[PDB]
Amino acid sequence: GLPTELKPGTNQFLTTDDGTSPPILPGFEPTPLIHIPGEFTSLLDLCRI
Amino acid sequence: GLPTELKPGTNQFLTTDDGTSPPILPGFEPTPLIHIPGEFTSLLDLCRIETILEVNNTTGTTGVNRLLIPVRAQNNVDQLCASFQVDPGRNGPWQSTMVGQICRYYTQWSGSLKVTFMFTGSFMATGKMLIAYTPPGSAQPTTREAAMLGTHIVWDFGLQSSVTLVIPWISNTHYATGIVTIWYQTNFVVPPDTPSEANIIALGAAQENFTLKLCKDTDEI
Amino acid sequence: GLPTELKPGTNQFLTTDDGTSPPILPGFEPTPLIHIPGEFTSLLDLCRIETILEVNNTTGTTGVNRLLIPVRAQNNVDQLCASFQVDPGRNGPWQSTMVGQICRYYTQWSGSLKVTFMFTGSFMATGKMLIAYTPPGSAQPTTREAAMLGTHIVWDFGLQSSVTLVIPWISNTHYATGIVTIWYQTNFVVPPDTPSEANIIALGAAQENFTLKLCKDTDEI
Amino acid sequence: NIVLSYGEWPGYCPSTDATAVDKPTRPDVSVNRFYTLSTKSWKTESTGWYWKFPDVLNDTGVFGQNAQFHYLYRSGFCMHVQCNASKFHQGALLVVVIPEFVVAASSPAQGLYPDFAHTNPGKEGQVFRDPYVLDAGIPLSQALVFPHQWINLRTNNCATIIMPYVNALPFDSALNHSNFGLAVIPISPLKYCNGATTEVPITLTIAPLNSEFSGLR
Amino acid sequence: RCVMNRNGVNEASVEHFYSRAGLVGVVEVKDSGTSQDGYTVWPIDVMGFVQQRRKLELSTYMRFDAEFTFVSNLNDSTTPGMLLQYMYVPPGAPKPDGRKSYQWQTATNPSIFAKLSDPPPQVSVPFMSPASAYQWFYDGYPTQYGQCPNNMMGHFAIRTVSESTTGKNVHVRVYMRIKHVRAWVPRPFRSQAYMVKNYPTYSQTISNTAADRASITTTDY
Amino acid sequence: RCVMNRNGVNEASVEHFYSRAGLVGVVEVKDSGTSQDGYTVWPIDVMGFVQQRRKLELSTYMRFDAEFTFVSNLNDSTTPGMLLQYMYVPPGAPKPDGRKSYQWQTATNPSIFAKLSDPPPQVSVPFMSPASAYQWFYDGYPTQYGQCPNNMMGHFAIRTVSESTTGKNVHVRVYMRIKHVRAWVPRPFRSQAYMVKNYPTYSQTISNTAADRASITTTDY
Repeated sequence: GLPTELKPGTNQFLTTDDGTSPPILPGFEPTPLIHIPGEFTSLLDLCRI
Repeated sequence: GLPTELKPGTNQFLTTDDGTSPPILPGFEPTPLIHIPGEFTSLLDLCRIETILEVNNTTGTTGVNRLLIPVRAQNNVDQLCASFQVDPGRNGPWQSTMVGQICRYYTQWSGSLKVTFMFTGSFMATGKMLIAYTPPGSAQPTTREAAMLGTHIVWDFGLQSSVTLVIPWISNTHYATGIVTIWYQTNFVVPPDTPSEANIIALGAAQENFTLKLCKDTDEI
Repeated sequence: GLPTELKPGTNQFLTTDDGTSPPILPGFEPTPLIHIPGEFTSLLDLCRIETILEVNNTTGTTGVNRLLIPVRAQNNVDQLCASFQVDPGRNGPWQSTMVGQICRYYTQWSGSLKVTFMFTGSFMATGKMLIAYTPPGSAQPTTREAAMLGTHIVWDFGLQSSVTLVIPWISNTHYATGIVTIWYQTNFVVPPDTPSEANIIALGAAQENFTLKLCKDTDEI
Repeated sequence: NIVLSYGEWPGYCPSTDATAVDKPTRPDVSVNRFYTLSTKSWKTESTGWYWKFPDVLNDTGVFGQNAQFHYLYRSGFCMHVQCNASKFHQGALLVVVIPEFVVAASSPAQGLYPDFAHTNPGKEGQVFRDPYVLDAGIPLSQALVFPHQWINLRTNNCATIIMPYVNALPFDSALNHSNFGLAVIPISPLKYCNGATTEVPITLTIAPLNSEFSGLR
Repeated sequence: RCVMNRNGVNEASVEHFYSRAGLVGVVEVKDSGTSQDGYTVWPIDVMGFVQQRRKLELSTYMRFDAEFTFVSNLNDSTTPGMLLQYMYVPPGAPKPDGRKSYQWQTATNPSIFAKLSDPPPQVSVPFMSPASAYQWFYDGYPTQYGQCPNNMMGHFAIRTVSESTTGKNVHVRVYMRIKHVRAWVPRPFRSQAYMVKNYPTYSQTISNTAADRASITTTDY
Repeated sequence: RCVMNRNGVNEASVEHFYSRAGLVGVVEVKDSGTSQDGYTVWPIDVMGFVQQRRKLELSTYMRFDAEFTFVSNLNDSTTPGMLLQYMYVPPGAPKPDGRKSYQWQTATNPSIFAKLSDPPPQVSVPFMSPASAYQWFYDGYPTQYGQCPNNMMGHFAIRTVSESTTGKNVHVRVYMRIKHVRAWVPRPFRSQAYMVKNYPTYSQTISNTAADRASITTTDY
């Protein structure tokens, strides 16, 4: 609401904080993703080779 | 919403504020918890465990001897064996108990206590002790006759090795404590070739209705 | 949401702001509330209790004598016994009442008052007083005849020991007060061996329609 | 006729954690009876009297025995104040029950602390020094917020007030805490003519109501 | 001229009467000249000022929560980035003896760390009495007359978080707001000047409750 | 006098017992005089102070999350706009060797960048042990006696983000709040003075748990 208190941790940059930041170029449409063979989503798949 | 006012208490670090802070290592998965026996979630469970009272906390007594109330054959009759106050918080025999140690982490407590006496003489030894409780109003009884008029138990060694005394209510605030006295109801009686000296071990605990208020750091350490 | 603007009034401490602040001792359980008789949730209940008017608030009168209106056998007739204004807020007899003390904690009040008179003479004493109320428009009546034409009560001691007068409306703002006058309708009549002097005790209170506005610190203390 | 203090009939205390393990003693007519104090002589120059409860009954009969030899106490009181005046006597008494009646000392313009004879006057009671301020710095005129009854000699000669137990705790020590004070103050002074009795007797009768005791010594 | 209508009942409630944040203490943290303490211990006194003492003493028993606000600055009204510690010492806990005593590090004493440049720190202290309510009037003895220790609300120990003397005095204005107030057993407002802080003591020179006038028949003062 | 009622069970829980943010370390970042390091590496020690060590050693195994708050200022309590880096070095990661070592730039070491003028930085460290719980007592050998390396929680390396020496010492007060605590296997509270930081070692001069009195029959100390 309108009443608010700022808690400890205000104005801190934690390098592991997965927050949200505004886009630098709003309405920019990146190149659409084509299919590329050999997608890997895990390092354990590489460990098992 | 978007409109906002910051109130007093903004940018303050209150050490008792149970807020939320971001994890230092997001997506870190701690070691999963296995079953471990003996989980305790309450200090009152520890308060309800009987622990030895240091009733013989006298000058010059050292080591395990401080946990033993001596009982011997008496030349005189109706004598007083030992007395102690039922005061978990203050200095004295209750300092050696678990309930006595926990009460020093708090400011206020109330409830019923439990005192158990264990006779550790020979199987052949017999006699009677009068265990008297005086409520916080009065002073220590002067004679066994006076102690018999108040709350008391007559304890026979030859029949029961252990008796439980229940103190109905004690309390403390920011002591109002009773007194327990042990009297020689009878002489210590033994057959020949039997030690005429024995010991009583006193244990102390809290009942199911004991509670603690206002957590306070201990002065022991 | 995440986007936010801080408005004027940010970081201000308004002493009348009824906000929320974090508890200093979270998980502290206060002493549970027992039933206590005589809970009051309103100062108007105290305003509606009759309290003694200090009508005899004259120079040289000290102690309990200031609460007594003297009534005696009069050489002259139709004389004025006592007068006071029905003004809880300002200095005078209402200062000694509970409604008079509460009105000084507020700036504006309105409603009906209640004045009770108690005759404390002998059972054998008889006579009549004329109790007249003058609305805030006029001045004090000069004669009993003039007072009889306005709002008045003729009070007989031998029949009723106490009479209630109701002032229909008083008000105050950031005094517009009426006047109560007590006249000797008859001479004070007693049998032989009966005191010819007596007292009237005046009590004051507020009615059920009295109210208070704009809380304001008192100038008494 | 009967003033019920705060519209609360005295009653036995609800279940308590301390009283659950050892049930409190509830004495009967043997304790809960009428105690008639010594009569007070109301004179022209009298300033009034006050009594502390239960200090007034603390050394009197079986109630005094229970009060002294128990750690905890709880009781309501039914108090009767009676006058013996002729129809040729005049005067007004205020009978007021003051909860937590803390008596103040008067410092000459240095006694800033009242002595035990004033704080605990016993069964004989104490006379007021400054009845105008009730000996406590609060005006007598406003003492009608407390439970009270008038004794106007021309209308009534008796007052009855029923005071329940009023405390921040369900029990307390009878010997060192007074729950309330009973004050009798002549507002209109006693007047009479030559040949009448020069004093009006004032009799205080007390009945404990729903007395409770705990932790007998 | 005359208030024709009624003012409503909201501002005559006990909740509103004892409401609004009010100054209860001016704490000076001296660090320069002859007084280089660098800390202060302030006992929490709801009755520090006579105006608030008279309002609270309208009741006999009172139960409430207190919200405290600390308004802090230097002598010249400046508020630089000095860091301050506001420690709440609960009733029956040891108090700091010096600028660097170990009680400043006690975890069971809640602390606020705030800068002078921050908006004022604010925190709620709950109902703290071992009884069901605070007693403004206790007619008895602890075991001085009328000194009940159940009205101890704690202590605010304030220091600058600094190693050696800073040479700067900090003025802390403590504001307290009573919350969720319940009051029992109405009493007359005090009519005599207060002599001492904890007693009803008054001077023998008794002041009349009502202002004097010339005669009981005149209405001009 | 006597607490007639019960105090509840909330404050006797293990969760409440091990709760509230407490000082676990005073870290000095020296940048002037003979010590121009400009950084400090502080090992995370939950048992830095004896008061907290004794409370934690009530348990054998304990699983919790820790929330850390850094309260930082200069010698004279001032908090200017100096930028600081608070790096968390997880267990088994290299520590900084100097003010500008490459470990300050390691991405897998989480950092907090905060100014001294900002409100204190706060972050939650999860449960870090390779075992299901932290072991305050490990009865065995790694392959010294009783030195379990599974209780390593990491390191807080603190520096000023600066090129050359600033000439200013920064005092960092580290506050830790235990969260979601589970405790296993209750143990007696320590009765002897601690000799060393990681051992149960005690002096041969053994102190009695209970304070001495004159005789087993007297109740005066």
